[PDB]
Amino acid sequence: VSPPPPIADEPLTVNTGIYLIECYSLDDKAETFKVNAFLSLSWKDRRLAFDPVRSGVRVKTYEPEAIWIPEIRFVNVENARDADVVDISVSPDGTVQYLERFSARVLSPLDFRRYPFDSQTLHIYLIVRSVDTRNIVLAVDLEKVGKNDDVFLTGWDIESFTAVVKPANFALEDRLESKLDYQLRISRQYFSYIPNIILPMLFILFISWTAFWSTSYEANVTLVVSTLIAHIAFNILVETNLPKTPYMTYTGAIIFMIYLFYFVAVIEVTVQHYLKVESQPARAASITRASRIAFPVVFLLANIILAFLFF
Amino acid sequence: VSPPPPIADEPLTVNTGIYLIECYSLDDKAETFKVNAFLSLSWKDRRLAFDPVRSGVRVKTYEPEAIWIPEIRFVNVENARDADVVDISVSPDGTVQYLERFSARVLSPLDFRRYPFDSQTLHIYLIVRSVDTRNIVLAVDLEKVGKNDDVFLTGWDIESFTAVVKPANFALEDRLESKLDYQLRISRQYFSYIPNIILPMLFILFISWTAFWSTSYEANVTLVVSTLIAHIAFNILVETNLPKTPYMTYTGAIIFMIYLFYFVAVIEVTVQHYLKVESQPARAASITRASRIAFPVVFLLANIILAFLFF
Amino acid sequence: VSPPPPIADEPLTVNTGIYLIECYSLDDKAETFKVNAFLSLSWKDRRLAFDPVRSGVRVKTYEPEAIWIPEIRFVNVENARDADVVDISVSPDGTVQYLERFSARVLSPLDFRRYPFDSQTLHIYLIVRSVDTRNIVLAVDLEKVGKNDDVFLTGWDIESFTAVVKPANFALEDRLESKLDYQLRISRQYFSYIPNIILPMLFILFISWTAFWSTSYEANVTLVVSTLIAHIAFNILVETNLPKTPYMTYTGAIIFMIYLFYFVAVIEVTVQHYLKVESQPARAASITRASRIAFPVVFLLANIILAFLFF
Amino acid sequence: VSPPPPIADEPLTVNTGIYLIECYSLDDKAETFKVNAFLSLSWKDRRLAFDPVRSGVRVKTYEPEAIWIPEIRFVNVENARDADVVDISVSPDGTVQYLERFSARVLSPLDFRRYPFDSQTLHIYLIVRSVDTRNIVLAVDLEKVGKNDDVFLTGWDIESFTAVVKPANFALEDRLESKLDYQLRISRQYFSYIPNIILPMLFILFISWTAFWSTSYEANVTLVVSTLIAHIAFNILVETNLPKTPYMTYTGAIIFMIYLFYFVAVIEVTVQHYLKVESQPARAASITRASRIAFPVVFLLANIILAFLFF
Amino acid sequence: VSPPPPIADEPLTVNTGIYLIECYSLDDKAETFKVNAFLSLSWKDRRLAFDPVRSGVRVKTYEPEAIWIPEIRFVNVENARDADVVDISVSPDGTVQYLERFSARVLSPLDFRRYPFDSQTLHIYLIVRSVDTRNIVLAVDLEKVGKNDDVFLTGWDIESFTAVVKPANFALEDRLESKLDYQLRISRQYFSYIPNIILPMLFILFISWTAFWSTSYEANVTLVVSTLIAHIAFNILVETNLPKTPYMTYTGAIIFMIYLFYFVAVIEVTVQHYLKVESQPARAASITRASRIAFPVVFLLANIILAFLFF
Repeated sequence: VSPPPPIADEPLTVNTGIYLIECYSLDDKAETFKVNAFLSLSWKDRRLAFDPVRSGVRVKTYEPEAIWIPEIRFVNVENARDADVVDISVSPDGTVQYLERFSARVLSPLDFRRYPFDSQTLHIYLIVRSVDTRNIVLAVDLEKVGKNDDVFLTGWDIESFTAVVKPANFALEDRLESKLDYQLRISRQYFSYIPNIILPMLFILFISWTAFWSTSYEANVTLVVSTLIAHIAFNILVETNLPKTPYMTYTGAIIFMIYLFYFVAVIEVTVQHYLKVESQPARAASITRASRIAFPVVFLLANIILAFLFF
Repeated sequence: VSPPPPIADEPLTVNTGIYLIECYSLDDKAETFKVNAFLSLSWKDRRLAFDPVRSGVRVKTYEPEAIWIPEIRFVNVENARDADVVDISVSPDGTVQYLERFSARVLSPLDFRRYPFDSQTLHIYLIVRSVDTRNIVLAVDLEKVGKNDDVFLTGWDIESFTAVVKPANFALEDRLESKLDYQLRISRQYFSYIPNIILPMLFILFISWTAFWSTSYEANVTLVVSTLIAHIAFNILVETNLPKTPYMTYTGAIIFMIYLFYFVAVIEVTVQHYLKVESQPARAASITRASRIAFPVVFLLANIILAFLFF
Repeated sequence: VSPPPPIADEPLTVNTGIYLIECYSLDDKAETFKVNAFLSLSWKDRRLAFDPVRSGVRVKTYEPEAIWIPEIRFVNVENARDADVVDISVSPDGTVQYLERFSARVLSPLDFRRYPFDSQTLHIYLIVRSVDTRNIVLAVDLEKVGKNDDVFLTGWDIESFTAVVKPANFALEDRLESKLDYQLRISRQYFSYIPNIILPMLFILFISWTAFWSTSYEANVTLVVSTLIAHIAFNILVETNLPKTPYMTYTGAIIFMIYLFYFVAVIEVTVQHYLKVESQPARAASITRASRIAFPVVFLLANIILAFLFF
Repeated sequence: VSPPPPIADEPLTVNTGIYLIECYSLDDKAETFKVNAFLSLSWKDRRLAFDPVRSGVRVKTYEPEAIWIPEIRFVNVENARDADVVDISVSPDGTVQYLERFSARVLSPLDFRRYPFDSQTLHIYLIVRSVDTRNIVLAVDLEKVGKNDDVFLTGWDIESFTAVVKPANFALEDRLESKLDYQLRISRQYFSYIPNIILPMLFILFISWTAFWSTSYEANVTLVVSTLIAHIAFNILVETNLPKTPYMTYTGAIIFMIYLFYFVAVIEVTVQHYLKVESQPARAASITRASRIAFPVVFLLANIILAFLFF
Repeated sequence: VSPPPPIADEPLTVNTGIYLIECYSLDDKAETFKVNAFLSLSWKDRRLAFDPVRSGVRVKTYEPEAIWIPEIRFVNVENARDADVVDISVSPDGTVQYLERFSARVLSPLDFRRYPFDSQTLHIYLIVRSVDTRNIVLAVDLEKVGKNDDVFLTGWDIESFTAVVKPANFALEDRLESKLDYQLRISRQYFSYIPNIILPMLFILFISWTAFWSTSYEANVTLVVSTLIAHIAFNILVETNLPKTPYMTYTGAIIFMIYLFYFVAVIEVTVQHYLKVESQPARAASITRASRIAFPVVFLLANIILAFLFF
């Protein structure tokens, strides 16, 4: 019921820990992710200390209403964290060990520039409100911070679950207090995105490049334009995988460059035809012969420039 | 338990403030957006005033049930806001400082005409119901209205968070009262919409225009019609980004104009062929040669007209 | 707590009113729509009447549990409405003024035959269960039925919000009682549907009709078949706007007719080619020349027939 | 309160009835359907019998808590039904008449083989748990089973609402008891599925068959392959209507056969070309001339065979 | 009330059982599934034992509050299950028989590698928290574990509902306890996936292979490229069925191989044309003639390699 009284001006330290059981629903559209984990809280309350002789046992189990529990909340969540309390154990010195199982949709922005090689830092912000009697400060108990052997992260590599040990206070409210940040560093796995996205998109463009080894303007127009259609269609096919970003992404820049190369390939084919029809087939043949190397070289070069710009 | 009594006929002033922590799920289809913010309320209640010497402390903390709190509600929300109280502090003169954290889906119409340069005014309407003893009026505390330094609005520029200082009363109910409006002026960022939507859609049309530099009717039909298909496919590709509006938008007018240009390009190619087959190749060559300039010129001109009409 | 006793056998009249604040989620698939509105109830209870001098105030505010409130329910809703009470005010004569804010998904069938010119009648059925002590009858207070100046209905014209003043009793239950119907007559806005749906779909078909002014079978096959593809693609593009109806709609009949015209156009092109190859170019030329008028004429005629059949 | 005592060993008979008011959300994907209906329960309790002379009235109205009500539940629901009680009336002999309004998602498998002519049997399984004091058995009161005149079933014909009078006991639990089944036999309406799905899909294939009346290999390749594309596109267009079934459906078999016919048509066109180029234009002409009849004939036969196999 | 006291140090055994009534919402995207089942709990409480002679009846029915009930929770659920209790019966020896109906979204990872032949193990983890007075251990009662005769799993074969008899303790919390696992082994049905996905996808590729029996470079380019488009379109058509996996799946590898074969087929056609134009038609004819066998052989071989690698 009542908060524990402070022996001195020192604030009450609440040790926190999150044991990630499962992470489901990775909505790349809303930049939200659902989490199911264990939340552990540890704090010393002299009020519940006892002697083990007269009490008999070494541990005392209470119900959430029977004792005082700090109001711990999550900052970046869609709605209040659904709470299922598991156990409350008090040690002889009065140290309370709280454990609850929770599940909540977390708001965590994602940077899609480096996609599909991008690395992300998922954040889970813990916060506590200090009362008039008593101030409450949060701490991280590394022994209660962990991820299970059955942690499944399909498509990502879990780099580090290391929570922010020094989490700066958010000056939003009138009274500033330290909000314990939980940084989960992950890196995207890409073994599929090449054979499923990049490679076939390169194949269609290379097919368009066969117009440099032909003289029939009709066949060349069919090649370039029909391949352009195939490219659009393929983009429609993979649209789900690609991200709808208001900023420029690496992938998006490659796509744009491919569109430019289709335009230039059209220009080339048209010029070659015009020169042949205007009775100068020597120039037409020279341009086409040059394009056979120029296009792949310029493409590979611009890809190195792009890669350099983004990485 | 009871409303504060007025010393004179003057109404009770409730100072309001909203500190926007995070804005997620910006559904352009339903024209709704989810918000997570702090709501602060400030009002003077003489009933809770005290002397700080005999009471000892300078501030007095109460629970929501213990004291009277004005019934503040949001007008344009899908459903009732999340009700999580953070703190209630009473100063020696009796001034109550209320703070709560809420999360709610806000209903706010969006004008998509100027898209993708469109600017929007997001509205958050605050309202209070006046009691029999004393009427209650709302006010804006500019010191408690703010956005954090890390608030990032992906895809938008935040122009002004300036809430309506003079919010007209909504004559909806039987008793009219001032409803405090919160205008958030934002402007769309477009650094991506050109390379991802406009530019490739211009490329496909320009490809269709190469039929003016060819004489093979077969190749020209393939160029124009196949490019038309590529255009439809590309629209399907970007369909998600484009808005389903029941009124005419700037983008939609450009799209329609592109469809018209494909039709006219077909007409040209057909006429050229007919004149050649109908033994007048001088006219055919003159029309095609003219079209080489006419089409781009007329396009850029009509585009300037469109821009002028919408801006 | 207890129902007001009737002074005579007359039933208790509950005056109702619905103030539609916002209407979101217009599901064309389920024929359901979500509504957010104010519900006002007014009825006279002598038990709560008082004198304003000895009582001091002119209005008396109660809590929902403190007094009797009629059990008002909605018939055509997915589930029970959102129950958020706003205010309860009692006038000196005992007249109770109840106000609540609700949000619920309403079930209302939609007729898509006349689409996209279709007019609809949205229904909201109010119902009350009469108790043994005194029967309760519903009435409409036209002064409390209204829509705000900020009422947004994007794409529709609100014809009449006139609720059914004489709503017949539904003989479903064992005891029949009058259920207050709320008819919202609306008519679809089409300022976009011509330039966004009809016109480009007509353009593609007309492009297919250019095969009648050409003799090259290859170019004609490309024109007709490729335009047919463009037609399918365009339908996919506009798919969201068109309705998935199990009955035949006007738009759907037009679409089917367009498919038929593509088939016939194929037949024509094939016949013309066969006659030319089978050494009778006079007949081929006569058929093609006739088709140049026959196709548009028959189309416009059948279009007039369709319009007549549906309107 | 307590259950009514049996005069003899006979079980308590609870007469049931369901009045289907509206049926919304027909998810053919999840094979679930939402229902909103009235549930009526009737049973004789001597404990509540009275004389109408000393009591004055002929009917006695109670509240659900005041008297005993059997625990009736639904078997095939996603989650527990909506519980809104309408009326409880007791006759002088003690016969209780219970009426409640409910809304619940019913889980009911659908057989899509005969689609789009398929007939379905929707099931609603009622169940009651027998207590130690007296066993409870369910019965069907045909007078309380009905569907309103405003029952709307868009796209289906309601064959019979006849609930299972002899519903076999589910040996699921340890104690087997009869579970009252409610069979709703419906048949699909198809006046739209032919002009919207079948007919245009036949048109595209017939267009592919025009390659048998031409000798230009280029035009034939364009015809067959481009029509194949048009076929895929049309399937994408109607994809929503067609079902994603893990077993073989009639429609799915037709679709597969059409794909085979496109493959064979390709073979024919290629062979014809090869024979002509390999200086045997005689074989090519005989095969093509035969195919002109063979393809439609074989198609119609295989179509009758399919119909016979499925019906 | 209070937990039952142990006669000796042995822990309290709670026998569990889950009777799966219905399984809806099989989200292959989120790898979650919704379940509706009965949960039965059985445990002996000496405190409630009675003699059936003095009490009269053989069974005693209690309310959940009246007696002690173990706190059973699910590990891998989105949120706490729906809690609707059905019955609580106590036998004369004191053995309590608890039955509740629940509905909850279960988190279960799915392995899509072997798709569409893949087999899955759905997991439902039961857990109980031991109190200070007496430790509680869970057990599985197979007589209360079952699935109804009307259990519907459209598209899957239910192999075994056998729960983990020896479920290892999860060392997540501070105090390790055995968590009863419920393994539901299922295998995917594929009688449709061949005629609906594989077969037509093979048909289009085989159509591309007809370019090896033709010499017209124009027709071959049309064949290969247009079939490539048809392939992309078909993937778009079936996109819903295929899984968006971040790892390499068997199906995904087949798809990639098909894309490679389209690229190689393009190369072949181009080489053949180049050799013919460069005045060496003997080599061109030899390559084409070889490809006619090489392509199917290499395809079938690599397909056998893939099957072997995944199975």
